Amino acid sequence: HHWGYGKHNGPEHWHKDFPIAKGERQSPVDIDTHTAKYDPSLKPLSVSYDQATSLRILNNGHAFNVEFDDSQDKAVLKGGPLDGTYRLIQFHFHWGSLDGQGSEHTVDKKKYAAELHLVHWNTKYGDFGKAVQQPDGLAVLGIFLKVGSAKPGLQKVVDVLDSIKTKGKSADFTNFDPRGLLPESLDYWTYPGSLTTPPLLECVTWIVLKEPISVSSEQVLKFRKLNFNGEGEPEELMVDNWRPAQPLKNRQIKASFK
Ligand SMILES: NS(=O)(=O)c1ccc2c(c1)S(=O)(=O)NC2=O
Ligand SMILES: [Zn+2]
Repeated sequence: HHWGYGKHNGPEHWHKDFPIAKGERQSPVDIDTHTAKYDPSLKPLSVSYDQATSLRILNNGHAFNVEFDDSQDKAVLKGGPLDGTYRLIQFHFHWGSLDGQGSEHTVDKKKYAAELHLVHWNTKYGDFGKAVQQPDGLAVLGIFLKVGSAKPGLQKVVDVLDSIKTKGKSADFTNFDPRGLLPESLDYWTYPGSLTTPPLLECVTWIVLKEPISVSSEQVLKFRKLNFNGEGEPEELMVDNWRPAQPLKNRQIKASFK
């Protein structure tokens, strides 16, 4: 009886195995744009993905991850609310069964069709494993996806999904450039939070971009063909793999723009 997104193992059940689910800095959260405040202390955000080297794509039964080689300082995120350098290790998405839902964070309660998470770990901790034991160990760059024109840069990901349909399947995925998934503007909201799936660790500095990228109905439809189940098992379409907004509690969301 593993955690998941269904009626009997979904988000409302996670707290039993992971009590931190009811913690003080859980994610995602609704971003109230009127309550968010411009923060002058935020430094310019730097997203340097020029030397990023992707390696493989994997269906882990919850979503699909595009993993990168993070043994050298290559694809890094810095600036903004961050102290130091954070290294890109993987990116994945959360999406819905319909275009009207799918994102984890919401903006004034608005849900987007999907949300892209580019996960980075703080290099001061030596490796990802040590980073997830720290309160400032991770930084996740979140980008909303809305349905409209296709995103050319996402098609290569869309086309390889047929090869990793079920849980446990992976495929070589080299030379993918994540710069093709970024919107024009880097304006963002930031707050301290957690991983949005078990183990729900509170080690994340969230940086959520205000400008969403547009993807086509056809591209998101292909996300919905993936399976939560493993090969040979009853088919459970991989849809609505998102966690709803959690209590903001004692936190303030800061904006990088006026
Ligand atoms: N959805 S997310 O908060 O980016 C996230 C959720 C789970 C995990 C991550 C990110 S991780 O740091 O790559 N390892 C995980 O288990
Ligand atoms: Zn995620």
